[PDB]
Amino acid sequence: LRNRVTDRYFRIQEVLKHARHFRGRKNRCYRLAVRTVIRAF
Amino acid sequence: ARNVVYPLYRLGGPQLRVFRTNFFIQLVRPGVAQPEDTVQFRIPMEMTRVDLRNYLEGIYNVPVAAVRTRVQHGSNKRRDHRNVRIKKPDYKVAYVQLAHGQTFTFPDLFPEKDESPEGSAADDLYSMLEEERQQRQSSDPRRGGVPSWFGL
Amino acid sequence: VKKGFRAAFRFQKELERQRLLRCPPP
Amino acid sequence: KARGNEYQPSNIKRKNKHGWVRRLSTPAGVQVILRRMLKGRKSLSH
Amino acid sequence: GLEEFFDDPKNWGQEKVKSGAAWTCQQLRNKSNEDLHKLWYVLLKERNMLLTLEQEAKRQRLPMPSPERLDKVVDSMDALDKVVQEREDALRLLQTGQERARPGAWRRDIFGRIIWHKFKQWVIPWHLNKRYNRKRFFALPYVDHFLRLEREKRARIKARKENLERKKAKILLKKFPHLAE
Amino acid sequence: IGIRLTLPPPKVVDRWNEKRAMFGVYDNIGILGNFEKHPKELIRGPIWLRGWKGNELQRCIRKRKMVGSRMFADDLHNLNKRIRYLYKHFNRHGKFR
Amino acid sequence: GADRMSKWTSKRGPRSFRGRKGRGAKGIGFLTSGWRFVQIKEMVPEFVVPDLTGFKLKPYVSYLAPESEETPLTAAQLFSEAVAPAIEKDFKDGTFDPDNLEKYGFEPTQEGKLFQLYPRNFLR
Amino acid sequence: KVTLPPHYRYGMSPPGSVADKRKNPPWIRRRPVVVEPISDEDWYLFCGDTVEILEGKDAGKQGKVVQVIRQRNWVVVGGLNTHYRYIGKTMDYRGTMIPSEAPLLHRQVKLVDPMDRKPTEIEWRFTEAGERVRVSTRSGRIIPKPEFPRADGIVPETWIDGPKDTSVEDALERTYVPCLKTLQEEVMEAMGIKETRKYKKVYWY
RNA sequence: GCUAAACCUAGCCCCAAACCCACUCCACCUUACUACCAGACAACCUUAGCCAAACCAUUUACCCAAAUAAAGUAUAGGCGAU
RNA sequence: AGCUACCUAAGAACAGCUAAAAGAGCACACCCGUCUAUGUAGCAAAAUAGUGGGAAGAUUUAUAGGUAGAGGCGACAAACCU
RNA sequence: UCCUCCGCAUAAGCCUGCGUCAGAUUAAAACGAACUGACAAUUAACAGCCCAAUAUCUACAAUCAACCAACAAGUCAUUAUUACCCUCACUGUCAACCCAACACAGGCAUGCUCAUAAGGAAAGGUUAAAAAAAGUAAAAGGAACUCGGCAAAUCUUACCCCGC
Ligand SMILES: [K+]
Ligand SMILES: [K+]
Ligand SMILES: [K+]
Ligand SMILES: [K+]
Ligand SMILES: [K+]
Ligand SMILES: [Mg+2]
Ligand SMILES: [Mg+2]
Ligand SMILES: [Mg+2]
Ligand SMILES: [Mg+2]
Ligand SMILES: [Mg+2]
Ligand SMILES: [Mg+2]
Ligand SMILES: [Mg+2]
Ligand SMILES: [Mg+2]
Ligand SMILES: [Mg+2]
Ligand SMILES: [Mg+2]
Ligand SMILES: [Mg+2]
Ligand SMILES: [Mg+2]
Ligand SMILES: [Mg+2]
Ligand SMILES: [Mg+2]
Ligand SMILES: [Mg+2]
Ligand SMILES: [Mg+2]
Ligand SMILES: [Mg+2]
Ligand SMILES: [Mg+2]
Ligand SMILES: [Mg+2]
Ligand SMILES: [Mg+2]
Ligand SMILES: [Mg+2]
Ligand SMILES: [Mg+2]
Ligand SMILES: [Mg+2]
Ligand SMILES: [Mg+2]
Ligand SMILES: [Mg+2]
Ligand SMILES: [Mg+2]
Repeated sequence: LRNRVTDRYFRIQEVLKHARHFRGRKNRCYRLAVRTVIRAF
Repeated sequence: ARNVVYPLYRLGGPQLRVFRTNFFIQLVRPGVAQPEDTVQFRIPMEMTRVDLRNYLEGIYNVPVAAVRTRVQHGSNKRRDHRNVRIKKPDYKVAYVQLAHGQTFTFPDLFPEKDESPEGSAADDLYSMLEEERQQRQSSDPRRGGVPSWFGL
Repeated sequence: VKKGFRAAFRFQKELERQRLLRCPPP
Repeated sequence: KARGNEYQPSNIKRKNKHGWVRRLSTPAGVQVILRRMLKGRKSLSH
Repeated sequence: GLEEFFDDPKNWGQEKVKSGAAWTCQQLRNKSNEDLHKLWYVLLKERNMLLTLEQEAKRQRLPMPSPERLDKVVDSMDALDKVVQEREDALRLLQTGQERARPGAWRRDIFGRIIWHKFKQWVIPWHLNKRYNRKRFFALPYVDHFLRLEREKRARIKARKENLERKKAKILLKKFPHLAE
Repeated sequence: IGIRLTLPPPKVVDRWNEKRAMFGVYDNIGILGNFEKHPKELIRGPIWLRGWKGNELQRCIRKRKMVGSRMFADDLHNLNKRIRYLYKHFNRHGKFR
Repeated sequence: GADRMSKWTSKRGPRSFRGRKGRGAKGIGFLTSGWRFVQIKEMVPEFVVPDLTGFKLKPYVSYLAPESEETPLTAAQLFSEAVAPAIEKDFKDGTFDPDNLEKYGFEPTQEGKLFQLYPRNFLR
Repeated sequence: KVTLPPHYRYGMSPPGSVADKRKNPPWIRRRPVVVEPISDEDWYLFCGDTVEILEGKDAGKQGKVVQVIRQRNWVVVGGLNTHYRYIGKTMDYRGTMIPSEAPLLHRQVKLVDPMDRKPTEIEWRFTEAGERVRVSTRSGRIIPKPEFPRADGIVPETWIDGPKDTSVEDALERTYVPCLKTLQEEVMEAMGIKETRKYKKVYWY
């Protein structure tokens, strides 16, 4: 049985929704946003 | 004949004879200017100029004075969608010169006059299509695009 | 193509929310 | 001096070195053909 | 003469030339060998003419008039060959009992494969023929492993093909569930 | 990207097909059948796995022992290599000693 | 850098290679001293062409022809049609023996014939 | 000859036409169409049959079968199950609208009982003479196989022999006298060819 | 709004069962796929090493003909690793 | 061993001037690669421009063949063997 | 107008790779086309592909081969008897081309041409900054430069170390 993540889209949106009002690529690129969102929190 | 085994000859043996030959040849129009007495053929690869002389004389009763042959390379340059080379087949060309002053000119096998049939054809589809195109008219510039069907 | 129905269904719900927001019904 | 042009084609050499007859002349060479046959190579030899 | 390489001059430029049927094996089986010998050349001259017209059509970039004419002549000539071959085969069996005209034998080659070796004609006996004796009609033990690998490769291909058919038969029953019977 | 834009075809499961309806029947063949047959004899599958369990190393050893002589050359080579790799892993590597 | 996939032909290789390889044409003689070719008349295939004057069979057959069932000729059918009648007649006459099988057309050996059935020594 | 990939999709246009080559280039790889397997013996629909449409816009209507595509279990019924397409279109002209038939599956049509023009189910049965015939299940009436123009396009009733066509009398004459001689030997005798030199033995190996 | 995105088939995997094995004509061990000439050469012969032994030097499991059990027992071993 | 090292078979090239004897000098073709600049993902995975060494000899070079990695080959640079 | 580095041919290699027609796919730019589809093509006298047996014969280079002088001592030759009445097959023949991943300033044997009768174009347009590259000219001085006269210019003397 091969299992693959099917709802990764929603997992990404949990972080990016908090980064929409950021400047630059860190408002859309998860790798960048997640670090800045943590710092924001 | 081709794709057959030839009986081996030894000194003092019988004459080799072929009864039903499977050599098939096609007379072709020369691509370049040729002498009046020259006739061009594309013959099988295994057919010799000696065979063609006896072949033309025996079957067609054509008196031949000279026969020359060459091997044309078919292009292997084309590529199919898999990038695999497609080989246009190689073929042998023969040049036959007529013997007793005879001349030959390749005939026009597709005359326009004969290709034109005076008798009319009444195909329903073709007639309808031609009729509809002619009947219907083009748009009037002064109507400014307004549909023309309505009588109002 | 990934196996499953839950993620696809969830994405449909979001596509229906966005469609409505683009064209709010009268 | 400049390299890369080590291939100096010669049909005589190519056939003698890697040809069908050469390959079949030794058990090791026959096994070369057998391996290429098993892999399904279109070209078994030069 | 050379005019026999072309169709009747009245047919030049015609869109269609009507033709009869191709000779059938049974119709030709009623004719004598001498008649079949004459018919072969009658069919041959028609074939050369049709091949001539086909090439000129390509040269002129036009469709060949009635292209089925060529297919009929080839079928007729193939049927005539088959009839003549059957008579020779029957005569060989009666007078000799041999099923094939050309001698041959089952042989193992240098690669360990079983092959039908068709014999060739020679003027000297085989034990004196230098080139013939260079050929290896036997396989050494090092070939054994490769034969097994080839057998196992064949078995794998056959196994995949058989399993696929069973899968397809089930996909079929799913789409059409009324084939239980 | 990475998520399908349409719903997949609905999953139709016939819970009362003959296979499901008769699942488990004869699992007590021995207890209720005078022990003439053991339930393990109902197991169908590879000859080296019927009514037996083991880790991957043990399964490999068992298969080579029972059907190694009938295996294809390439398959047996891989099996021998797998047994060697697993022997080194289980006997020599790991957190615990 | 050589093309392994393309057909090996006489157009490829050096002068010595190009002149040794042919295109499948059967030889009709041998080379003598001085590269002088000697053509043997008996080695040249002679086309046996029949006279087609007054021959009534044409390239095609009429479409208004009754269909018939295909029956390939067999050794048994040929024997029944060609050999059996003579054997039956001599049997009734009372003079039949294995010694005379050659009378009915049996050939004990193919050697000594111009056209030998096996090994076949003649061309189509 | 025939060059058809393994999963080639059979369509309305004939294999190899200008429109088939455009639709199915040599590199096309579409999903297979799953077709219910019907044995050649079981197939009961032929060109010329009168069938009733059971599904679609023309449900209940009857028409003649003009084409059968066996690879798709398809029957084309002339003038029914139609849609509209423009033909002969160009940059200037819109073209001529024509009716265009869509194919129907064998289960969407029903052969009509000859006595009563109604949809009937049929079973293949053998006559007393031994001919295989279709039989109306309910009424037991022989549905005769229709007469359709031959694919070659020849009406033999109208056939006139051409200059290169052999006459029936000459084609069906029997000149074969069975003998124990090859064509070569008989032709040598007929043509008076005399060969006295003997063929020497060769070594075969 | 572009570039793109999305898809369900092609087939494949592991078992079971069953031993396995091709063929038109023509060509192909010489420079394979080359119609046709004086030759005569002929097959067998211990796996090694990585690696483990925390180096390494003796030593270090490798289907060999019934699943289980006897048993990791007798026994072998720089009596160490195994 | 189609590059390269060495070898085998049978080939090829070497103007003009000096001396007329030449592993002699000047100097083309040709072989080599001293020095400088340029170039440094270049025209080039070693080149270009100029300047240089040799150029009838232990010369240069086309063709086919030979020696194979526990090895070959080497006017020993631990060179060279795609 | 200006280049000529060449050029033509053979060998080797390559294998249809700027011929026709039809396509607007494209040449490190560009609608001609080397890219696409179709249709054509190289014709033997040149060249390749050779030879009946057995025995027997073959001291005396080449270099204008004549004087002359050599060493490293050399590419070219038969007869005897037997056998043998036959004839012109087969294959190479195209190109703007090969080895270098390239339409690569590199590699590449021989004949002829010795500067051309053959073959070619250094500048897409403009401007005329710096720095950089390749050249030309330079007052007076003339190695004061520099590790060193490197480079350039001119064109020469003597000596030492090492290795004949
Ligand atoms: K462990
Ligand atoms: K160590
Ligand atoms: K070599
Ligand atoms: K080429
Ligand atoms: K370069
Ligand atoms: Mg020629
Ligand atoms: Mg390389
Ligand atoms: Mg070289
Ligand atoms: Mg250790
Ligand atoms: Mg250490
Ligand atoms: Mg070499
Ligand atoms: Mg030498
Ligand atoms: Mg000189
Ligand atoms: Mg000197
Ligand atoms: Mg000098
Ligand atoms: Mg040296
Ligand atoms: Mg040293
Ligand atoms: Mg050193
Ligand atoms: Mg000549
Ligand atoms: Mg030329
Ligand atoms: Mg060089
Ligand atoms: Mg010029
Ligand atoms: Mg320019
Ligand atoms: Mg420039
Ligand atoms: Mg500029
Ligand atoms: Mg100054
Ligand atoms: Mg100073
Ligand atoms: Mg000074
Ligand atoms: Mg200073
Ligand atoms: Mg200087
Ligand atoms: Mg010195």
